[PDB]
Amino acid sequence: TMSLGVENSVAYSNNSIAIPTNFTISVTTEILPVSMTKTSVDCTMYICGD
Amino acid sequence: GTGVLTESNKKFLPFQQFGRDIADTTDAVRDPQTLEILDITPCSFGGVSV
Ligand SMILES: *[C@@H]1O[C@H](CO)[C@@H](O[C@@H]2O[C@H](CO)[C@@H](O)[C@H](O)[C@H]2NC(C)=O)[C@H](O)[C@H]1NC(C)=O
Ligand SMILES: *[C@@H]1O[C@H](CO)[C@@H](O)[C@H](O)[C@H]1NC(C)=O
Repeated sequence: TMSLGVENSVAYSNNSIAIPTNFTISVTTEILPVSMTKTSVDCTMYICGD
Repeated sequence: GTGVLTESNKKFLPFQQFGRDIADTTDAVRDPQTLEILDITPCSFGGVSV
């Protein structure tokens, strides 16, 4: 039975805030289709070839 | 069938008599008189546009 991840509560309070001290520039890749093959069919030739 | 017959370099086995591509369409044939393999290319076709 899958975990869904590692459980990690947060030390929440009404008066305790966490500020980051150091930062990382990361690079990620996102990929998307833009078009497809421009297929074409001669119905006449296909159905009744000669 | 119909097409253009051309010389080929495909080494058909002695018992082999036909060639087919992924489409199972005839690819090449061996002359019954000369044990030579000839490729079949469908005749040039397409569509005329203006
Ligand atoms: C911020 O973080 C980066 C990396 O997380 C720190 O850069 C490293 O600094 C250590 C010094 O302890 C070097 O040994 C490493 O070679 C550094 N790596 C890179 C990729 O730069 C940087 O010093 C941190 N800065 C602060 C102010 O915390
Ligand atoms: C029969 O085929 C062979 C193979 O090409 C050829 O050499 C022979 O000449 C053919 N027969 C005749 C009578 O030509």
